Amino acid sequence: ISVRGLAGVENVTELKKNFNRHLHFTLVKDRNVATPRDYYFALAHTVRDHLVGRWIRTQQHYYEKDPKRIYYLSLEFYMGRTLQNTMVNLALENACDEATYQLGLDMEELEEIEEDAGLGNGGLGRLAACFLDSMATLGLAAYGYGIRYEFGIFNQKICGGWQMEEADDWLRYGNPWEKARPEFTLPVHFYGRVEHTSQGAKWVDTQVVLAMPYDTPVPGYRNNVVNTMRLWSAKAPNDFNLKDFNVGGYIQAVLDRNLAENISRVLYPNDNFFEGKELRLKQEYFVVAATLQDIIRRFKSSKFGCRDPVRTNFDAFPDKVAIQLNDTHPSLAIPELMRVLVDLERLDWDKAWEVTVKTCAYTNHTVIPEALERWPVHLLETLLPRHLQIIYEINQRFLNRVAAAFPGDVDRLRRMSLVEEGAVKRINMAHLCIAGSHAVNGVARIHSEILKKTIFKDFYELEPHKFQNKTNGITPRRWLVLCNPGLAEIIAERIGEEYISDLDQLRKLLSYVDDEAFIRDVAKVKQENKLKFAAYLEREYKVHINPNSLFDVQVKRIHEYKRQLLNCLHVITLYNRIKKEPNKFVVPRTVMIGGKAAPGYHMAKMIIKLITAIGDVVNHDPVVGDRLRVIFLENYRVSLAEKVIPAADLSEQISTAGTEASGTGNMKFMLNGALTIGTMDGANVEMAEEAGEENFFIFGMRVEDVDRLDQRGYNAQEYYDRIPELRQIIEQLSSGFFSPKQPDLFKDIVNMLMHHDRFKVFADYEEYVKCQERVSALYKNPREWTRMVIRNIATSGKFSSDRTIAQYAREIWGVEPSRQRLPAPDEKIP
Amino acid sequence: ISVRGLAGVENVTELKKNFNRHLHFTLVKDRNVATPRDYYFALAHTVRDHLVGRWIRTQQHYYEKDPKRIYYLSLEFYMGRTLQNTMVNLALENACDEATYQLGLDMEELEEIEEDAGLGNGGLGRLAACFLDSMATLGLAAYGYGIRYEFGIFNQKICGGWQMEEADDWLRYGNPWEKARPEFTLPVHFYGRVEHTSQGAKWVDTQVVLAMPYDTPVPGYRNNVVNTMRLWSAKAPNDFNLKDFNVGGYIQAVLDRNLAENISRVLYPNDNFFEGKELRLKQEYFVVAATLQDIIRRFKSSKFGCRDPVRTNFDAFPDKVAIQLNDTHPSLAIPELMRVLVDLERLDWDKAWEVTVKTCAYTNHTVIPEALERWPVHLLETLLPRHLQIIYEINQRFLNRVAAAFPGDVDRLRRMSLVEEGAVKRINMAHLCIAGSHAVNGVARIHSEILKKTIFKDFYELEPHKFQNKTNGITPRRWLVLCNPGLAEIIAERIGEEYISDLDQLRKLLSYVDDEAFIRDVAKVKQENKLKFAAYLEREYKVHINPNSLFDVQVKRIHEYKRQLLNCLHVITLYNRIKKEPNKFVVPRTVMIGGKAAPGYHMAKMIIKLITAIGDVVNHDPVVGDRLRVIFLENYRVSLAEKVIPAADLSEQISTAGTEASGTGNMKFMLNGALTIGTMDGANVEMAEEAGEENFFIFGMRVEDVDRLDQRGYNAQEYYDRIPELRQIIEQLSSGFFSPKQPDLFKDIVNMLMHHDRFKVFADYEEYVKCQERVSALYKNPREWTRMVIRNIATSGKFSSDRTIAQYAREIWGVEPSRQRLPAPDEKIP
Ligand SMILES: O=c1[nH]cnc2c1ncn2[C@@H]1O[C@H](COP(=O)(O)O)[C@@H](O)[C@H]1O
Ligand SMILES: O=c1[nH]cnc2c1ncn2[C@@H]1O[C@H](COP(=O)(O)O)[C@@H](O)[C@H]1O
Ligand SMILES: NN1C(=O)N[C@@]2(O[C@H](CO)[C@@H](O)[C@H](O)[C@H]2O)C1=O
Ligand SMILES: NN1C(=O)N[C@@]2(O[C@H](CO)[C@@H](O)[C@H](O)[C@H]2O)C1=O
Ligand SMILES: *Cc1c(COP(=O)(O)O)cnc(C)c1O
Ligand SMILES: *Cc1c(COP(=O)(O)O)cnc(C)c1O
Repeated sequence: ISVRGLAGVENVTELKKNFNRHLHFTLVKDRNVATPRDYYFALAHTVRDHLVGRWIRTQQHYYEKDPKRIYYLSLEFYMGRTLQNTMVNLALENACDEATYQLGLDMEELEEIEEDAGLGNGGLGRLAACFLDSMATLGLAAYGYGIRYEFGIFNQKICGGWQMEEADDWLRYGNPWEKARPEFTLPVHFYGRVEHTSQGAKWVDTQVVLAMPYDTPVPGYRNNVVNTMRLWSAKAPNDFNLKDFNVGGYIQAVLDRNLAENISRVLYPNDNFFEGKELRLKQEYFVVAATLQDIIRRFKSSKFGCRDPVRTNFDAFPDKVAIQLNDTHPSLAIPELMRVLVDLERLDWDKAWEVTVKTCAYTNHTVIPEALERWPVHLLETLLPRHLQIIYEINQRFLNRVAAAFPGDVDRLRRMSLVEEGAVKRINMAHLCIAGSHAVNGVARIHSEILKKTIFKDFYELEPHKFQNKTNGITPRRWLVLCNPGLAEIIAERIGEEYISDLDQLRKLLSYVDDEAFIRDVAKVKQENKLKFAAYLEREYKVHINPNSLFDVQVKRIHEYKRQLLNCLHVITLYNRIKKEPNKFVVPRTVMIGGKAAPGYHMAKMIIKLITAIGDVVNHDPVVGDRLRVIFLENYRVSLAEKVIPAADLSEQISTAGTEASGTGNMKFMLNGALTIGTMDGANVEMAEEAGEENFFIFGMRVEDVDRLDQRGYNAQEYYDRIPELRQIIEQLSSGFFSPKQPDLFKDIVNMLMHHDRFKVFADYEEYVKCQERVSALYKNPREWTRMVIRNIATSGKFSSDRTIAQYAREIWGVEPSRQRLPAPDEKIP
Repeated sequence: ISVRGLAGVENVTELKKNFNRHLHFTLVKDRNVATPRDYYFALAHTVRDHLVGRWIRTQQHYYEKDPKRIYYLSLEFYMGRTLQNTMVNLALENACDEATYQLGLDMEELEEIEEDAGLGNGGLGRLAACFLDSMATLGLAAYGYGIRYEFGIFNQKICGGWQMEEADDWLRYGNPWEKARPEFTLPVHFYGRVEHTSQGAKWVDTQVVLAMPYDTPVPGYRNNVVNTMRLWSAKAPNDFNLKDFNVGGYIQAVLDRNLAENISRVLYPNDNFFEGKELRLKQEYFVVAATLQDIIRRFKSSKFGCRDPVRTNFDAFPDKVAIQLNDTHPSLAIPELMRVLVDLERLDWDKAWEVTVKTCAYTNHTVIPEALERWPVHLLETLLPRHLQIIYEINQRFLNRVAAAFPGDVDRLRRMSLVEEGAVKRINMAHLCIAGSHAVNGVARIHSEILKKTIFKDFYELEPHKFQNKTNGITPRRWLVLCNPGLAEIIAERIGEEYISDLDQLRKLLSYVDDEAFIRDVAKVKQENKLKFAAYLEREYKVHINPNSLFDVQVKRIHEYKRQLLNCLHVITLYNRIKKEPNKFVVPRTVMIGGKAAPGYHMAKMIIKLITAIGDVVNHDPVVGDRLRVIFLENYRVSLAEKVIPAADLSEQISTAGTEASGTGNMKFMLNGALTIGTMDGANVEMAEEAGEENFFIFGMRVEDVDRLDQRGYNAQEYYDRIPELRQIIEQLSSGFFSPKQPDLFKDIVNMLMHHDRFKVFADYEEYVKCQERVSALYKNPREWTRMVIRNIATSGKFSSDRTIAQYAREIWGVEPSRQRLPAPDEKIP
């Protein structure tokens, strides 16, 4: 059937009876009233049974051996569905497929019923998920720590061409994967004041919110390791949230508990944008405070909570603990670790600071200013008074370091301060992370260099040793074996299965680049993938596409820096050229644009409307026929990505050079047989470098050119003046060609494009359509297109998150990865 | 060990491995980290497994045979713990005891970990629970329908002698008994307006709240019948509760969902008191609207949703459906049933009314005016506009009936109206229930007569056939076999086990009233019970009592009509007599008073303070010694009741004649070997009548005497003037003898007692202490006390809820009870 494992005789039988046990005993249903949703749950529970045994021994193991623990703190974990992924990592896919078949059910139909765990916005959240899978696969004692939002990223609905947001109640029917651990509930403080008494400061008169943990299993790939993702939920204490007496109302007091519990209710839908709301800051301290107590507790036990030197010496803390800050979101972990060590454990400042710097590491994910976290001091002052005091003291000491290193450099001092003066004083979270971490890293080679040369130049001059790079990657498991079994099988037919956990081995496919059967096969799976997606489209969304055309897709969050608008300009150009010479042949294309816009991002929502507006015109023009279709992919999410990416021919990664930190979608397309058209931005550079620029479609300004243009001054009118085709499009938008009933509908886009384009869309227009002509030319030659595809796939190995994690492990965390199978799952009950 | 069933070889082994399966697979724990709470859950899950098989076949059975269905609507279901009860009804107690013993665990210790399902206030809620158990035991196709509050009756804490209320988060660790059924979620409407168009009225522009059902199993006693209790939970729709666009905030919209979900958040803590809050009215319509849709759906399928006459003829509705209104709380079911039949199904008014009256029945539980539900019209007008219109039309037609029957009786017309004019117009819910039901019943013979003679006299003259009586009862399972296995065993040793489901057989114990061994045994179990309670007391609450003294207990909600104050007056009298003649012998007593006061009931909370104040003085007076102890039983609830009642010698049922509708605690004490001192009120009359007045300690005014006194006018000063002992107590309270630091602390009590005592406490004082002397005299003669006890126990059979339900079944619902074992639980998987 494929190498989705063995469909053993004893195990298919075993699976079937357990499926039935659960349908009866767990779901309390009988075959005569069971619906597909019930069947999905029976299976889910049956599969989950197979990893509890391993989950328990993995955790017990780490307790016995006591290795250095890795704590990945992130406010986002974009997990997606977990049924198939679990089957894949446990080699259970074919057995389950067989068994459910024998029970007369279609497994694929059941898999479609599982709701996505959308606890993320985009790249940042998905990176965390990929990392977790890799850390488990490489046998690291790692823990993912985050917030269990009851409402994840909103589900997007297109009404009249506009995006409509609606609550993502992903828990409505329950989550069979999580395990509530109310017994490990912890208290988290807010507000209050600071008392300075005799021997130390005291954080007093605080409001208490309880953090209840929920553990979800993270299985490694076929190695019997099952790590843990611990998500915190906010709960109100039953005392003060009722007991602070003297009139108000008993009923009202009980209803008001949903005020402390609102902390974990919803994820902020902002991608690469900072909103200084109090609720967000509360979420940030909440995850940090709860997690740290859990970390220290585990450390207090270790082998120190037995003997060792005997005296809670936190000197070995950094040798046993490593906490990674996914962006500045969990940045309060720094002053919080200090508060506990100094205020509660009573360590002197300097010893505490040494420990803190040695255990914390920070990862930066963007250079755009509006995404930078700068919290107003009056907010921290009210909500976390002691932390503010600690931050000021950290700043005081750090700046003294600077003064000593650069005597008399008074501007450098203000530039480097963690405290920003002006309208309202703010705390630069990024500056805090750099000062309190022993390593700072970018997510792509160019991004990392940009940090050193630009944004964090002064900090680099101060401590050059802190700055590193760790190019992002994706998991070959979910992003290849899971979503594209067809491609995985044909690769395995030639080079084996060891590449799934050693992606570099894909290089061996280079020697099949002239193999006639392989070229035919690679081309076949892609055709099968396109046919399946074209079908899904009519199934779930309804109104035809042509599977023979080139599948041109751009799927990622809607942003001005991602330039979906530049993609739009090209689409309209194709249309206009067709309308000019109707009877001239052109390579057919289905351009699919999908992504979500943050609710308050007006421009982004305007762009979504533009895309659907273009499709209204283009898709109903008889002269165009089936040569050009414009489709907006609704509710883009992880599960939808697993469907489009394997069916894509052209991947669009056209951000303005220097704005996309790394990107990861690009890597997903490369490993799945799509050719890439893009700019020398983020990881695109390393991808072209790995596959050879001849096998990549690069165009546009490089970072240097962008800067040259900024010195000069960017004037879009120039481009409008010298390119008639560009002029024609802008006047089409301006006159209502794309919006008849509301002719001035797109005035904001045009106005922006002509007067305040921060991402110089026009500057890359000419070179973009010129480059687009080149890919069309090559698509006309199936054999050569596929051969270039094989050059990309065969060379994408470097982009596996296993590589990324192994680097973090060795160069930052100080631990050694291991592909050693944990001693089976085997029963056991001590 | 006792007749807690057989501890079979095959089943103890089976139990043990399933206990282990769950500890591993369900709880995801290993013996080395498992806590008593984990062990409790493993067991709970193991026991729950045994009744799913029966639950499924019972429900399937009713679907096949299609009998008349009974729907018990109540806003309260005081269930208590459910582990032991389930073991008892499934004959699993000894097997579980053995198995857990073999696993090295104490079952009793684990049972103490289960949280009480406190979804009730007192008697009314507990009656519903007892009824459910009886309906399942008598093989009736009955369904309990209510609200799944996430916060039940508050947990009571005594701080400085005052009651402190704190949220009862009973779901904190989860509920292993319930089964969420998100797939049967239903929509419920609120607000909106009424459109009168061509062919009918339309309820339009409403706010939608979703009702998600949770089913809990209700096993009959050893008959394999497992009925269902369906509790509704409020959920916000994800559309409008987000989709009603045009600025407000996406985050805020999501946080505001906890506005529609507040409907099922907390139970109103009022016992016998009406609070006209909007949230309450919403809860009332919520449970009614959701339930009715469920009822009709089931009816539409029946055997009509196949064939029968073919044409949705609702003429057979009353033959297939019976809905019982537990008090007026679910009274909206009447106009709601009309709204659906008329507005949606399009039946003419008269046919709809005939159906409605024929399927609904109402049970009244109190005669005090302040407990009567009178909803302001402006509230119904805004929240349920169409229902108000229906109520007015029902009133219009009903009053025309009256006018026709009593021509010219203009005062009768206003008196009987469902609409009350005055300050603000109100709707008399009780009047609505009588008009729209074919049966109205009281809960005790005297209470029922009072309804006919007083409160509902006019309605009785109009339709005498509607009025009936159904004396309350309690379940011998939880209230005898479960809480008092020792007594149950010795009874079973002489007369067998058939009495558990046929309590009348207890009469056979009359012939052992002179049996020397039996008297010794009855006396022994009571001594063992007192020793165990005396121990629990020091265990969980701490500060000694004497097990040899007479256990004088009064446990019920704190009310002015229950007269805990009269009990107080007696206690103080005993104290004063001891202080007057210290070296004179008196029968030792431990008087235990326990109960909760509604949060806003100032007087009730003042009484709690008085009780603890008396104990402070009495319990620390050296001259008193161990002759007199005053203890306030904290957090009285079902589980606590199962502990005190079996250990009680004297039961206090001293409400003012004519105020306690029936009472059920009194019955609990009678069947557990306690002697009763009380007034001729509620069921006390039928109890004395059943056991013989010679075996009861009756005192005080009868209903007649109370009325005579009211004609005359009640003047408490008279009693104060003629009784020196009474005078001495009032002046002790007035001068601060019981409250040194705050001498005027109890001025409200004294003031009330002397000038506004609605329950004439002083009037029954003399006859009360005189009667108390008589019980002390009899306690001095152990042999005769026990013999009188045997006379009570042997004669309590009439007070089993099996009798009550059989009467409802035959005289109101029109169904026949059956003690037929359902065809085993046996596997099966169709
Ligand atoms: O005190 C202990 N005795 C034995 N095993 C322990 C103890 N503490 C932790 N463990 C084991 O280590 C696992 C790790 O628990 P953690 O504290 O959540 O990391 C637990 O599930 C147990 O298997
Ligand atoms: O359409 C049907 N076919 C077969 N069995 C049914 C059907 N509807 C209800 N049942 C059975 O009747 C039980 C009663 O379901 P209820 O509607 O919740 O009362 C179900 O759990 C099934 O066993
Ligand atoms: N939202 N979001 C960011 O703020 N930064 C991002 O992080 C990911 C993961 O490192 C990078 O690949 C993206 O280029 C970057 O934009 C991202 O996706
Ligand atoms: N709260 N509450 C009432 O409002 N009425 C009550 O109902 C129960 C059950 O019928 C009766 O036994 C009580 O006497 C009556 O007070 C009761 O306990
Ligand atoms: C991989 C992924 C992303 C990141 O895409 P980029 O193109 O790097 O912005 C965003 N959303 C989803 C659902 C993803 O799978
Ligand atoms: C039986 C019961 C009641 C009813 O007691 P009465 O004396 O009839 O008021 C109240 N509370 C609990 C916990 C009960 O078990």
